[PDB]
Amino acid sequence: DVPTPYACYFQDSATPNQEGILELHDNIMFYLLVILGLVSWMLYTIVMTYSKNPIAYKYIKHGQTIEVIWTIFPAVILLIIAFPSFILLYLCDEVISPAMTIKAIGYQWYWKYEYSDFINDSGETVEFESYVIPDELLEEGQLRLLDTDTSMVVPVDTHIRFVVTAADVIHDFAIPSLGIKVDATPGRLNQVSALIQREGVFYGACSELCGTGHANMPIKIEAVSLPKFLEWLNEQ
Amino acid sequence: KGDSSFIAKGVAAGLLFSVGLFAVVRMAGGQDAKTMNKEWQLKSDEYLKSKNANPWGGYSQVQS
Amino acid sequence: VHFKDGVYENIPFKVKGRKTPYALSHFGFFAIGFAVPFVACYVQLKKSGAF
Amino acid sequence: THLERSRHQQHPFHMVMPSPWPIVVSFALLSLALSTALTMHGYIGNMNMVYLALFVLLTSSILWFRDIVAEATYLGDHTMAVRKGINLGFLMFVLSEVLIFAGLFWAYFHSAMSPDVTLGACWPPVGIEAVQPTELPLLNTIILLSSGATVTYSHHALIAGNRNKALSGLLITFWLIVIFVTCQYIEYTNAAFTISDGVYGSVFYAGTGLHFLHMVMLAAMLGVNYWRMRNYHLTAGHHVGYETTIIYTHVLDVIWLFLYVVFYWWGV
Amino acid sequence: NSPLHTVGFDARFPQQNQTKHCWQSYVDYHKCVNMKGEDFAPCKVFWKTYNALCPLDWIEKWDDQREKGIFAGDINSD
Amino acid sequence: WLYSTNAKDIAVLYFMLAIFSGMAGTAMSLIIRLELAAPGSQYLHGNSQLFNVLVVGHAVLMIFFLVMPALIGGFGNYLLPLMIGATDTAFPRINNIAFWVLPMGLVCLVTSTLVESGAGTGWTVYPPLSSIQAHSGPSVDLAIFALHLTSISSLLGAINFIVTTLNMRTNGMTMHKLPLFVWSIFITAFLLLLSLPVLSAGITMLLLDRNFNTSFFEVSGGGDPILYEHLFWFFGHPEVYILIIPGFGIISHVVSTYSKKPVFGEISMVYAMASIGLLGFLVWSHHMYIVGLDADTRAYFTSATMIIAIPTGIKIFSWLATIHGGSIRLATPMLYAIAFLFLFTMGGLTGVALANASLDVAFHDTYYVVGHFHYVLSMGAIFSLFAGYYYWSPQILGLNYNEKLAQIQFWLIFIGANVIFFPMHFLGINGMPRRIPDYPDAFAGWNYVASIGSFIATLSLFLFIYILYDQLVNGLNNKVNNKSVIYNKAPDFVESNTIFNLNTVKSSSIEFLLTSPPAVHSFNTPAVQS
Amino acid sequence: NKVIQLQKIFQSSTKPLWWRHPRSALYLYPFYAIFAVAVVTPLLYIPNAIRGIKA
Amino acid sequence: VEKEHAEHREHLKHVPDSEWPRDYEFMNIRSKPFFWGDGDKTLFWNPVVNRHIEHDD
Ligand code: HEA
Ligand code: HEA
Ligand SMILES: CCCCCCCCCCC(=O)OC[C@H](COP(=O)(O)OC[C@H](O)COP(=O)(O)OC[C@@H](COC(=O)CC)OC(=O)CCC)OC(=O)CCCCCCCC
Ligand code: CUA
Ligand SMILES: [Cu+2]
Repeated sequence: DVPTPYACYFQDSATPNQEGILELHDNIMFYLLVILGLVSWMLYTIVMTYSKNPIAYKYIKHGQTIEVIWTIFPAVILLIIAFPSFILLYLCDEVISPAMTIKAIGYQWYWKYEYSDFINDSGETVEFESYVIPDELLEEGQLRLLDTDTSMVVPVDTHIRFVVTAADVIHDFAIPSLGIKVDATPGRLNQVSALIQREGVFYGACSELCGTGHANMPIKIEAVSLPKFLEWLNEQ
Repeated sequence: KGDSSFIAKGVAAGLLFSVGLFAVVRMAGGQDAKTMNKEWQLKSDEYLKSKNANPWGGYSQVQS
Repeated sequence: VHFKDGVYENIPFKVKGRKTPYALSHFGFFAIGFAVPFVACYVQLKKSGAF
Repeated sequence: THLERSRHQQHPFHMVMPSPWPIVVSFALLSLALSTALTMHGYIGNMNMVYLALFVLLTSSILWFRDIVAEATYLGDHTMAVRKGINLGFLMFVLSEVLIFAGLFWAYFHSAMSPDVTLGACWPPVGIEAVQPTELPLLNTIILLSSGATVTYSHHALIAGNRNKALSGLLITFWLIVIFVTCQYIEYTNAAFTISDGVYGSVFYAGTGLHFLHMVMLAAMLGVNYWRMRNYHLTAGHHVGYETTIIYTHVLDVIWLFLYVVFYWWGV
Repeated sequence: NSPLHTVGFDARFPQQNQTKHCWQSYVDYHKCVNMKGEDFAPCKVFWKTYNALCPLDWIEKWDDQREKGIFAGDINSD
Repeated sequence: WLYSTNAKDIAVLYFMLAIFSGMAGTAMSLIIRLELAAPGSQYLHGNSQLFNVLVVGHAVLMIFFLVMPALIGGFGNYLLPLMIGATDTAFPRINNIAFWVLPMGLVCLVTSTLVESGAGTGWTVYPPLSSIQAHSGPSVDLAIFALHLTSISSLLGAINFIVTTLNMRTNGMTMHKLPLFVWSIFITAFLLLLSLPVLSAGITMLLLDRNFNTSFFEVSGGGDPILYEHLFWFFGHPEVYILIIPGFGIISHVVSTYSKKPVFGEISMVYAMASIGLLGFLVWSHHMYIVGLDADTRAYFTSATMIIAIPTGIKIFSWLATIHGGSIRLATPMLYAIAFLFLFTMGGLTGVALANASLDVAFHDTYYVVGHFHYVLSMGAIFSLFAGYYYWSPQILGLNYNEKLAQIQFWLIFIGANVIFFPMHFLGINGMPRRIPDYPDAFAGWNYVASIGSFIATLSLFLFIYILYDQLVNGLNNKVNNKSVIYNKAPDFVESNTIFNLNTVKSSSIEFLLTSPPAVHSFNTPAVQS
Repeated sequence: NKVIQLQKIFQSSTKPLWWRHPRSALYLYPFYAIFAVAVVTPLLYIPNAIRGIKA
Repeated sequence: VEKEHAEHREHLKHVPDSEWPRDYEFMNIRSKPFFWGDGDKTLFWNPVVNRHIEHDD
């Protein structure tokens, strides 16, 4: 979607794959505030209450009854927190029953989608690039370095399946509102399967560095309805 | 005895000489982006309101 | 340094007894180290059109 | 007595005079690395500054080594612990140079353990023909198994005290290694695939490539182990310049056997 | 209602890297057109697969390496 | 003198270069953060080159020319001769090439920018970005050689430390009784040995794929660029567990000196300190979760790099146990070592959030990573480098450092670099990518907050130069007036003042029993322990 | 043969150890000739390598 | 078995009798050609196995 100035949280979840991340980023940070709540307290009871202790208790070294306690204590939260971290890995490769195959190939300064599934009646793939609009050709009201000229349409409530690669320098494919992030290796290709559940445009960014034009590569993607998408596919 | 205040008067006079030195390098700065001056930011909101970008949350995009 | 473990004689500086004041030769070692990216921002802009 | 004890060193560990070959080798490693990156991009015209950089570096090693043998046999702070210092300082060093092979073995298990798409589905691919292990590469394993049975046939023979087996037993091992350079010069002159022959052409002249770049220094290590034993430098109770040569070769049986099983046997 | 159709799970390549899925379906189609040709409908399940999940420059590549006989894969089953 | 082989005078040359490379490594980060002050290229005119050159020009001066030669060279060549009981190092002639290749590692890097191209490859020098079809000139040719000169100095600079500790101790110094700063570097020396030859093949193969076109990494030929992502990062995660284990040695000495108490669980602190080093080998692709690994391979690493947080919890809770009972003397090394215990551990909680394969897929290459690894580099390896300089500066130089002026240098580092690196977690949780000269306009919020702070921290560093001037000129006139603190251990409650000057230094290490400065032969007799 | 002979010369020599060989006077002045050229000519071409002037 | 291969190299260096068999794309790569000469493959290479004839066609 769109980033917000002076924001501090995730972009809005438009994918159950993205919606799983927000319930795992908060499942982790609930067990990170007990540890930060302990250390910020156990360092204020020492600097304040024990800087005025002139007699140092210099005969407590081993502590066998507390040595074994804080070595199972990182072994009791991590055994708990991994079970919501295993249930997200094995349930984010769900490419069992897909519905659509779209491509995304980045040639170091743009992307190049093709809708090579031949549900379209013309029987040809629809390839189109995605260049960012420069500041000289900037229409007043467009987002700078976040709005391309040729966007990309995807239906809603559909089991899509991307294929992401490149023919040059590695640079990845990141939409934060959908939770999709794959490398676009030059020699090989990667897939993601992200069911979008709401109509609206998502803007993303390319994360991995490519060269001089790393800032000049957005990934614009809007979601329309399935009859409304087909009116675009029978045109182009 | 008169030294804990000299600590807190070097901290609070180091932040002032930091920010006061920041303005000299900004006034010797290049011309900023054209997409920030509160009116580009305004018309990029009903463009998002007509698309429902952030439904729950804020898509204000306004920071002149 | 091989011998003379004095006070200033484990450092290859010449702190006291210098002809010139030491703040010339001390800030002049650490500001010169500060001004090396500001000549990498000079001969790479002037070569590439900018100034 | 104590008056002579106040005229000597009281700790067994060695103290070295300030030598300037520390900054001589450092200036050579600058003019190695700087000049090998210029002639790849021009600015000179001729490829001989790298040949200069291989000459000033290697004569700086023997001038470093001339001061060390001046300390080894002519000044002598080599006690039991200092003898154990270098003998563990070199035995722990070759753990690093056996791990750099794992930076080259692991590329061979990166293009053959999982088949790729730019090449064929077989390793070695079509168009590329490999040499069977029932050929002249099998001579390369037996000539080191004979080397591994003559480096210890002359290890204890120097300690044994007779110079008929100690001197002559290292000349027959030295020419057993220069003859190993020339049979790894056949596959550098008669094999089909080259260094630029894709990924099979890359790692094959790297895993066996670095095994060829160590015999130029191993034969140069025998080049002083015969000169010093003829000029009576090495002894039969204290030998560091001879002991580092044997462990340079007794571990070489292990790495070449691991190099032979996957590059040739599993590599066809 | 649901007019869309594409290739399913393909359990022999279940990982994220689907490059051998793009490669072998180019192989299994062009091995079918030369050997055991009796119909096209079980032979176009490997044609409809490799049009999906494959870039256009790669199909231009695989039809150019095939043309000079420099196809690195086994193209001739016969 | 230039080529003296004394290990004392080499480590003062190490420290003389780690500030010169420091004031160059942070002047580049000044211009980097000046360009992220506002959208649109302000000071760089329109050049997105010389920004992937300055980022690699800054990130390698900080890693390989500041924190490597100070915590291993600047201290390890001064303290491991001294604390163990040696007279100097075991190999003192190669001790001088381990320093004098580092200015030659600088001429191989500053000239890598002045040439016509500029190595715009980033710190992780990736193969198709740095290939000869992408980067043409001799810029990246020198940037892969200055990384090789430091790879070879700090390799023989750790063979110098395995055959120093194993045989060159004193009489009663058994293998279970050593200072923890030595067990830091001796454990580190078994990671410097077993990760740098992995790196030296992972760079030379990129050299072969650039002017000898061998195609280890070239795509036309089947050479993966993804082999680089597991071969460089096999060096990379042990490398960042080498900038922190000597950082775990200095803090274990400071926090148990300025608290008059031995450290809690010393035998527990040496077994959980190699287990960080050993298990750090087995986790090296947590950086590359998104690069297309298997669903069980990522399932192994999301459980295996969380176990690095098992021995680090032991090495922190014991530092919260070694100061519980004892006194606290809040001087400047105690201020750094007590803010290290809060800002490094907050750089650990962001570690285990990034450690998951189920959560790195919304965080890779964002600014949430740069918020995480700067709480453990400029706050875990500068907070233990400032706590190591101030802890051994008047003992080694002989002159005290104006203690009332080193407290304001601590707070301008504490709150003047937390203001930079705390809002980075907010720009990255939205998804701002890295290494970019410009950004979408919604990321102008915190990038002006993090830009006001880089003048705060680099005004404290300008003050730290003046502390280095006050310490060398009239640093003798500091311990005769009330400017500094002289005795780092104040006497006990029932210890009379006239009996304290007989038994002054109640240290647990040899480092303070020596003279200030120590002699050119501080060990001419075999000392004895217990 | 020369091991005891050189040991009279090396021990109690009052010379730098890299000047303590009898066959060492000719080892240095040609070596200082190739050292006085191999550290300037890789660096004198650097202002030639800044203006694009290559070969 | 050396002599039966020493005579085998004399066949390929004599005549190809049509042309080369048009080697694959990974076997010959010449991105950034070599620097000590003009197009030399390595320090020493005989044309009995390293002919490298260009097939533009
Ligand atoms: C040792 C590691 C180290 C240290 C200390 C720092 C310190 C700093 N770094 Fe850097 N940085 C990196 C390592 C480090 N960095 C790396 C690896 C990258 C990623 C590059 C890449 O992957 O693209 C990076 C990237 C990076 C970015 C780009 C983010 C991205 O693209 O990924 C930015 C921009 O904000 C930045 C800023 C800073 C700042 C403001 C400091 C400030 O802390 C500096 C100012 C503070 C000081 C005043 C203290 C230090 C000064 C000294 C001289 C040390 C004192 C020691 C002695 C004198 C005893 N760093
Ligand atoms: C220099 C020091 C340093 C240290 C010590 C660490 C320590 C850790 N790092 Fe980090 N890391 C870097 C520096 C460092 N890192 C750098 C430079 C990068 C890459 C940036 C680049 O590529 O440019 C990086 C990258 C990096 C990534 C890659 C992200 C990405 O690029 O996509 C990940 C993810 O797994 C990670 C995780 C960790 C973890 C789990 C630890 C753990 O060791 C820390 C664990 C510590 C604790 C958790 C706190 C103390 C313990 C407790 C109080 C008790 C136990 C805790 C609980 C039970 C919760 N690091
Ligand atoms: C590339 C390298 C560049 C390096 C440049 C870095 C510059 C940093 C300089 C810092 C410095 O030198 O300060 C130390 C100096 C001596 O202190 P001391 O430790 O001997 O103890 C003094 C006694 O114990 C208490 O001193 P007292 O309390 O009596 O004086 C009050 C003093 C306190 O206020 C401040 O510190 C901020 C103004 O105010 C003044 O003097 C105002 C006079 C105009 O204290 C001073 O007197 C500072 C005066 C102001 C100097 C300019 C400040 C700019 C930010
Ligand atoms: Cu393409 Cu970054
Ligand atoms: Cu890591």
